[PDB]
Order: sequence, then C-alpha cells, then structure tokens
Amino acid sequence: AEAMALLAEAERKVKNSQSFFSGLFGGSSKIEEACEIYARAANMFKMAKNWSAAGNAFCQAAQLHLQLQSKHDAATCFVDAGNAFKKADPQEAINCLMRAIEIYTDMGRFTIAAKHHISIAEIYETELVDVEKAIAHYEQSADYYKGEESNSSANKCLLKVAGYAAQLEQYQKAIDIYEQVGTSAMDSPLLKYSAKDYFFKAALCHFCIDMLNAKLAVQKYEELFPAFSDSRECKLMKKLLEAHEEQNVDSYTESVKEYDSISRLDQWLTTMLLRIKKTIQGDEED
Amino acid sequence: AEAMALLAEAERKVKNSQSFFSGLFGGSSKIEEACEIYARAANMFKMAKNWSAAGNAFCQAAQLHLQLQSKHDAATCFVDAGNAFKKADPQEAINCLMRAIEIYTDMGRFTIAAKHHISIAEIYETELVDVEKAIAHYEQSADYYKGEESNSSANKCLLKVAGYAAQLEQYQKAIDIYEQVGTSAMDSPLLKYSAKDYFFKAALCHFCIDMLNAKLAVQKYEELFPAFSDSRECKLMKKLLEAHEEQNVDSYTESVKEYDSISRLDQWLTTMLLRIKKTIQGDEED
Amino acid sequence: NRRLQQTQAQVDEVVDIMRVNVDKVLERDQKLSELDDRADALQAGASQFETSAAKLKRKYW
Amino acid sequence: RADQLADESLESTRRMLQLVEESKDAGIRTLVMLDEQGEQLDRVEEGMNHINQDMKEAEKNLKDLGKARENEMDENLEQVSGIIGNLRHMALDMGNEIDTQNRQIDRIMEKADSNKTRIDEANQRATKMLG
Amino acid sequence: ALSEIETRHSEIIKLENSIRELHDMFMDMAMLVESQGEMIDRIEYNVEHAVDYVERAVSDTKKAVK
Amino acid sequence: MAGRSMQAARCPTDELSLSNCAVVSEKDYQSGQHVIVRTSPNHKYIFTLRTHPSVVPGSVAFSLPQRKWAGLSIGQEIEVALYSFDKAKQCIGTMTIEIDFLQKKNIDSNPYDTDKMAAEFIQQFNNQAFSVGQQLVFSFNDKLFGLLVKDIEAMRQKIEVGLVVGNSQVA
Repeated sequence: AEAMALLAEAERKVKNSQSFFSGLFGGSSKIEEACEIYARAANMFKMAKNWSAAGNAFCQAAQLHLQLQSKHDAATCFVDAGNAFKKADPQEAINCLMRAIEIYTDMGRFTIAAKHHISIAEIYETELVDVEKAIAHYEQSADYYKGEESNSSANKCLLKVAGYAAQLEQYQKAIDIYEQVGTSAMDSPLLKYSAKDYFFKAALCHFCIDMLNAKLAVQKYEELFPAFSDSRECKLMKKLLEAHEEQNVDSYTESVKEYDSISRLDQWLTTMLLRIKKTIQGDEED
Repeated sequence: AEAMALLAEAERKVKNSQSFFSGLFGGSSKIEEACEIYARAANMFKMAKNWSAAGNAFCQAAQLHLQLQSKHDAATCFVDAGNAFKKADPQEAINCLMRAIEIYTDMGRFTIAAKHHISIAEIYETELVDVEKAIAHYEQSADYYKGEESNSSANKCLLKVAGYAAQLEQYQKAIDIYEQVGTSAMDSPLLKYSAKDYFFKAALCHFCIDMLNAKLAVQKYEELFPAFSDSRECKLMKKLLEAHEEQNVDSYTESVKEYDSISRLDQWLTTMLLRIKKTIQGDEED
Repeated sequence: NRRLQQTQAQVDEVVDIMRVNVDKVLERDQKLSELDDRADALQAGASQFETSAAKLKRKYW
Repeated sequence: RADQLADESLESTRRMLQLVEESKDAGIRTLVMLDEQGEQLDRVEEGMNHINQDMKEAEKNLKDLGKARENEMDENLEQVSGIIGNLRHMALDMGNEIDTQNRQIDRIMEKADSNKTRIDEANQRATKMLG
Repeated sequence: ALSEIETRHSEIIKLENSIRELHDMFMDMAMLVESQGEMIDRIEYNVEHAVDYVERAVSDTKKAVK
Repeated sequence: MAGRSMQAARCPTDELSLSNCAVVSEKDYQSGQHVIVRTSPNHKYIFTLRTHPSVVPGSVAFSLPQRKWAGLSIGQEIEVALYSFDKAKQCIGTMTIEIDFLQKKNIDSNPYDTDKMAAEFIQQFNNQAFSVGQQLVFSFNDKLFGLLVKDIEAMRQKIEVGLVVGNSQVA
C-alpha cells in the first residue's frame, strides 16, 4: 500500500471511460473509487506526519468527489484537508475552508457553514494577519448564528468583530456593536451578568468625541452601588471620565493601576487605555 | 441559480397531475421536487438577507410537503420559516410556529412541541405584547415538560407564568404557582438555596388579603440565624409585614432602601414593592 | 482576626475548583463540537440513503 | 486608611457573598441544563442505537434485493465558608455530569460512525440500482 | 496594637483579591455553558429526526423484498 | 521669503527652552530673524528664531510653554513666513508683564527684587518679539517663572506686538 502508488492508480481510474473499458455502463463509481484511493493515501500521509501531502491528497479526493455529484461528503473532505494543512506546515488551510463553506452554504447547511466560518476568520487573523477580511467573516458568521436562534455564538462572533474593530481605529463602529450585543443580551436575564463588560468596552472606545458619549453611556448603565459585577464596569469608568475631563494624565494612569488590582486588565483594555492616556497629554499639549 | 426562476418551476410542477400527464401513478415525487425547489430558493433568499422571501419560500416548500404526506420533515420546514420570519421584518413568525406545534403535537412529539411552545409564549410577549396569551402558553408548555420528567424545565416555565401573573394583577394566582413550584423543588437538594426567592416572591404577592397569608407563608419557611442564604429572603419580609401592619409607608420604603444594599433589587421586586407602598399610603389617608 | 488570614485559602482552594470546572466544560465543547460535525454530517448521508431507499421502493415494490 | 481598610474590606466580605452567590446562579443555569441535556442525550443516544438497528436490517434488505467590627468580619468569613460548601455541591454535580456525558459522547461518536459506514456502503450499492 | 491591625489588613486584601477573580470565571462560565447549550438544542433535533429518515428507509427496503 | 511649509518639533535642550525662541536649523534661517507662524486663517503668532546643530531642515522646534500658547502639536504642518518689524511703532519702551510661578511644584513666599529682574530680563530677552497675552518662562536665580504680557507701550500708543531693545523698561 504505497502512497504515491495509490495516487497513481487513483489517476488511472479518475477519467471518463471509453473503448472496451466503457463497455455498457459509465463510471460514476470509478470517480468514487478514486476518491477512496486518495483517501487511503492521505491516510498513510497523515501517518508519517507528512500532513502537507495528506492535505494535498484530500484536496484531490475532494475535488474528485464533486465531479461525481456529492457535495455533502465532499465538503467534509475539504474539511479534512483544511484540518490537515492547518495542523501541517504549509498554507492552503484558507483555500480548503473557503471551498468548504461555498458547499455548506449552497447546499443549505449554514449552522456548519458558520462553524467553519469562525475558524476561517480566526486563521485569517492569527496567521495571515488580514483583519480587514477577518472582521467581514466574523460578522457574516455571527449573522448566520443569529439566524439559527443561536444567540450566544452570534454574540461570540460580534465580540470579535467590535473587539478587533476598535483595535483598527473603528472606535465608534465598535461602541455601536457593543450597543447591539448589549440590547440582545438583556432579553435573557441569564446574560444580565455579562452585559456589563460591554458597557465598559463601549464607554472606553472613543472616536475622539467632544461631548459626553461615555458620561452618557455610563449613565444609561443601570447600576446599584451594593452591586458587585457592576463595580467591575462603570465605577472605574466614571473616575476615568473625570480624569479625562480634567486633562489629568495622573489620576487616570493611577486609577488604571488600582483597578488592575481588583480586576486584571487584559491585552485589549491595556492597548486602548494607553490610547486614552495619550489623548489626555495630547489635549494638554494640543 | 435564480430564486425567482425556481419559484416558477416549482409552481409548474406542484399540482396534482391532470390528463395524460397523470396516467395512474400520482405526483408524490413531483410535489417533493417542488419542495426541494422552494427549499433551494429559501436558501439563496437567506444568504441575500431577503428573510421575508426566505420565510415565505420555506412556507411554500412546507405546505407542499404536507401535500406529499410527510408531517415530520414538513413541520421541520415550518420551524425554519419561523426562524426566518422572527429575525426578519414581516410577520408569519407566530403562524409558522403554531403550524409547527399542531404537527409536533398530533405526531407524538411533545418534547420538541414544548420547546417551540415556550419560544412562542416568549415571542407573544417580547413582540406582540400579549401577556394573557403568553401565560396560557407558558403554562400548557410547562405541563408537557413536567410530563417528560423534566421538572427542571417545567419550573422554568412556571416561574414565567407566575412572574408575569403578578405583573398583570394575578397576585394570588401567582403565590399558588410559587407554592407548587416550591413544594416540587425540595425533592431536589440542588434547588434548596434557590427555594428562598420563591417564598420571598410568594410572600410579597398580595391579593389584597386582610389576614396574615404572608405572616403565615414566612412562618412556613424554615430559617435560623447563622444562615446567610436565608438572609436574602424572609428576614426582610417580616420587617415589611410589620411596616404593612402598622400603616407606616416610610419604614417600608426605608427598609427596602436598606435591603437594597445587601441584596440589590430588580425591576420585578421594585414594581411590586411600590404596589405595597401604595396600599399602605392608601390605608393611611383613609 | 486569624479567621481572615485563614479563610483566605478557603477560597483560593475553590479558585482552583472552578479552574477545573471552566476547563472540564470547555473540554466537552470540543467533544461536542466535533460530534456536531460528524453526527449532523452523518444524518446528511442518511438523507442520501432516504432518497436511495425511496427510489428502490418505486421500482421493486 | 486604617479604618478605610477595616471597613472597605469588610464591605468586600459582604460583597464576597453575592460574589459567591451569583456564582451559584450561574451554576444553576449550568446544572439545570446539564441535567436537562443529560436526559436529552439519552433520547439522543437512542438515535445512534435506533439507526444502528435499522441499518442492520436495511443492509440485509439491500442485500436480499440486490440478488464588634472584627466579630462580624469573622462572621462574613463563616458566611463565605457556608457558601464554599455549596461551590463544592455544584462542582460535584457539574463534575459527575461532565464525566458521565463525556463517556457518553464516546459511545455516541462510535455508533454514529459505525452506522455512517453502513450508509455509505449501502448508498454506493443503492445509487446504482436507482430509478 | 497597630502591628496586628496593619498585618490584618495586609492579609485581608490579599484575600479580597483572590476572591474577585474567582467571580470573574463564573461570568465567563455562564457565557460559555450557554453558548454550548444552543449547540446541543440542534443536536437533539438532528438526532431524533435522523431516526425518522433512517426509519423510513429501513421500512421501504423491507416492503421492497416481501 | 513668501512662506514655506514646516514641521513642528520639540525643543532641543533646556537652555533654548528658557530663551522663548523658536529653535531652527542653520540650513534654513539665521539667528536674528523673525517669523510669523500660521496654524489657521484666524491664528497668527510671532516668535524669534535661534538656530541649533540639532534641528532638521524643514522643521521648527518649540518649547512646552510656546506649544501651549500657540496651541501647537508635535508633528503638525505649519506655514512660516519671514516677518520684518517696524522700528517706528513696534519699539517697546514700557511693557507690563504678569509674572507667576510656572511650576506650582516649587512655590515659596520669599522676596524677589524686581530691579534685578528687569535687569536680567533685558540682558537675555533683548532684540526679541513679545506679544500681548503671550506665555513664556523666565529663568531668575535658577528659579522658573511664567510671564504673561498684559500690555505693551512703544516709545503713548499701546501696541499688540513689539520688539524689546536695550533701552526697554519692564514692569
């Protein structure tokens, strides 16, 4: 059972029959036989951890499956190819997946289309570093989730969209996304819990407004002092709003140092907080 | 690949074959072909975000599917259409769901029927704003859940019923539900801690009784002092029962202000507490 | 007094419990995520069998 | 500062309750589902078993047819303690529900696959005898 | 005695600290488990229904040999 | 001489930061010339140039105080045009200045002889441009201050901008 040998015989049968070979009936199965062959090949390719070859093999069995009329099990093959290349050392992980969604989409399977769609936007960012397309996918994907009643997942993607949107200067578009995901979270008193952080992020995101977009966003926020979750959202914000409205790059830089105690500041927060820390000095020196 | 074209072909084939075109064997296969057509159409109508069209399309493929004799996979379509209309702009959202339940219900599928039944009572409330019809659904649905030994889901619905029943006016009919959901909650040590709020709600709900239905409901409750979970339930209640039995509407409103410290109040509580505040004021100036 | 300096670990111990609780659940997500792509894809083939078995019915029956 | 800490931290002990109480609420929704879902998967597993059976018959047919400030500050701790026990209650129900289902997923994945093959083989023998 | 009152505070905060974060986990938890709950609601659907597709197939095949 | 685009920068050393003079390059202007910075159709300011082997050709560096007064930013586009004073009406003879501790960090109640101030003031800020409402820094006995021109009188017509000379009195 030689790999490259299978890759050869598979080619020997993947072709419209003719002459005495064609005989009486065609070969809608020949193409299928070839698919099974290439699959058998990619198997041992994945064995020796040669992934690359395994992936390129699955691409073959998959492409062939289409030339047979079987989009379903075909697309699944494209997925196997994607998982291979992904874990592998070469690229192609992006092509196989695109070629997978076009199928899960045309067929009528959006649940799964979005399942691979998020994986896609996740690779097009952590790898190719192509946020301008990643966001597009995170969004269209969240749309599909939001149509499968799947609310949570939809928000999972939206957070990605706004999250990386504010890290690209799209501060306003970000707060807007946070407002939407914030409204579609209160309907479920089981989400009341996370609907805070959204207000924190949205109030932090600033499109260089001169009004009190944040002092207003923090106001819209219903909070009660005795509350706990809430003390981890607006409480800090107010103090930051005062430190900004008073061009004091000390009270803000120290309040962010204190909050960093009760609540550890992740990467995002950090980057943005620093952007505001510079808007203060910049306003002092404008 | 054009939806508008498919919608036409489908129509051309969906019709009890007449004359020679019929022969002997009907068109049980033709009607199915049409269903597949409309399905493909609804599909591209959903990628285009034309929702309305997508929903109406699924409605077509579904109705026809019924005309084929396959209630199961039909109802399934009805649901798809509901999910479309919901996250859409037209209506039909309520119709598709009722048309889905009539099927899951007469087919022998109450589990899923209740699954969509609660979805229904949820839409008829968060959209149509028809509390009285929603309660009727939350109730009939909880009956099915409780039948599938899914006590957990059953109560999830009952809480809705009583919850909005106290908002309408049905304070008594609310406490009764809290009493039932309370007795059928102790049989599961995984709800002991939560069994408090029930007694708090039931004791707060007053159908203008003159006796001590509340002073009795609070006594039925088993509490001590070194408990802290119970601190957020009856301890407050008694103070409120005394503020009511002494026509002192400032001690009731002061205690609610204090309790609003150790256990921050929600919308529900607020509305009802104020209702009790007005019964007191109305007994003072009389 | 001492209870403060003591009870401190009464939670640091739980902080570990949830650390595993958060992981356990997430481990199921992937187990159900893959099962979601093999179970749904499974019936997908069943659909091909439903159509094939339906036709074998309109010819030999 | 001295008092701004013996009281502020005291407010933290009071808050330390809702903190570990809101956790229960978050745990309930989880458990309530883990339990609801547990029973669901039971009827779900029946599917992999129901198909496992029919397919065997379906295959055969296709084969046959094919041929006092500190006093309270000390109490709040006791309160947290009493709640810590609860965190253990959910931690176990969540745990025992996780392990019992993970192994269930295994059986599901197994039978599901086992049947998938029978469908493919049958689909390759049926598609030919189409029409 | 001051020394004990100050040392007290030191241990109390170090305690207060570890607490707040443990609470942070549940928040993310309720957001994960729920995001998974919807991922199962469709499973139960695709399962008991697949039983219908297979049941209809195994039935037709039987009535195709007798 | 008609005007050219420049880029605002930061003051090289602290020495030039206490001279209240726009530090420029020796490849553009020369020490002794005056210019009029333009930030917008309704914002004209006048400074004094002082070359330095650190300034990059095609850019003018300003001190912290100046940037606050003229409202300049580090890295903005500005137009600089040579300005010629008229020693017939802009000759300062009596300019009232509003002095106050620049940094509230070091505020004392000690006495400061004014006579000595006006003496060292002209001995350091001679042949320079000063406008009404202008903000700068004064180095008096290793002590930093914040001057604020309130009124300027020529050799009595009150002018907006003037040129301090040797025989210029200061109050």
